[PDB]
Amino acid sequence: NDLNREETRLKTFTDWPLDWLDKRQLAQTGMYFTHAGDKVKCFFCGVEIGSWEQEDQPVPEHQRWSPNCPLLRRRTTNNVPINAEALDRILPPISYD
Amino acid sequence: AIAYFIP
Ligand SMILES: [Zn+2]
Repeated sequence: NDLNREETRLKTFTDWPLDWLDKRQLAQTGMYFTHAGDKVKCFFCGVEIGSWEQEDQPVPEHQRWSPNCPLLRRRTTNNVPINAEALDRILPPISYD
Repeated sequence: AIAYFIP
């Protein structure tokens, strides 16, 4: 029962400080809560992002600091989504950068 | 946001 599962990542978000930033979308896109401030870490690429500003979005910020993330790049990973269609809907559209 | 760690 690892963080490769969206369900497990979502449960790490206990005591999430940001009411305006969606923990569900963060967990859905690879993030788990580190429990240090508002810092989250991606289980697939390892990027850690914190000190979020109200203009920041889950996927764009993730893509901004980690352009080659396997999950965001739509490569094969061991991720287990709660809802596959919802994940496909939120991941960055395909494109060769 | 700030990246506390970049791959
Ligand atoms: Zn990532």
